[PDB]
Amino acid sequence: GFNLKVVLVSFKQCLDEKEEVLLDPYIASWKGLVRFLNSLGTIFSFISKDVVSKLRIMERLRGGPQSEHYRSLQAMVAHELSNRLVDLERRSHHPESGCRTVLRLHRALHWLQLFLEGLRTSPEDARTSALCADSYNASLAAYHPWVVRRAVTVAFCTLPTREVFLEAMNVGPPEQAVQMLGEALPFIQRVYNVSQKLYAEHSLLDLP
Ligand SMILES: CCCCCCCCCCCC(=O)OC[C@H](COP(=O)([O-])O)OC(=O)CCCCCCCCCCC
Repeated sequence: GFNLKVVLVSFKQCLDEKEEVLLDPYIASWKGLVRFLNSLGTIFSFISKDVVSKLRIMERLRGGPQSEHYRSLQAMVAHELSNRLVDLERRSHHPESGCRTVLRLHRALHWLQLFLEGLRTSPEDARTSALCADSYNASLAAYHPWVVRRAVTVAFCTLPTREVFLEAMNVGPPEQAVQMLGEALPFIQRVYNVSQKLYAEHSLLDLP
């Protein structure tokens, strides 16, 4: 009985009382997003492979000798920076740092949030190719080479309609799915904002 509503609302668990982003809950929530993306097939399932790999990087960090330093994004940043465990110019001495890894998860979260919000506010039976491509352009297209940008863009050229994506959320007919997103999306948005502010704060938005 998997449904997207539980996944989205689970993002509330990612922020504690002190507005810190907890990594374990964040990982769990992402696994739920990946399962939804996988259900879609084609381009979505393929791109989700990166997320899976990066989640496992974070799970290894969280299960290692410095585990508690990765309890929250806040703690991770303080640990890796103060101990110089993050490649600042190019990927070399710590190419899979928690900092640069979570950044890629965070960028992917941006794309997914825009896609979902785009679905929420689109007209019935809307084509979804434009929405997918624009959400991509506004999120992580800027980090891809031209030939990759072009390929992704065309990858969405023939996509199911808005209705299919909503019904895939398994929370009722389209209209109910739309209401659900209105209610649940705020939770992801909040986690994204704190994360974004954290990275902006330490000048980490362009880690290699
Ligand atoms: C609505 C959708 C929401 C989706 C949310 C999830 C989106 C995930 C974000 C995209 C993931 C991604 O860009 O990964 C790039 C990876 C990793 O690179 P890096 O970010 O670690 O530097 O680099 C690689 O993957 C390298 C291998 C690339 C092989 C591709 C072969 C096909 C090339 C054909 C184009 C010409």
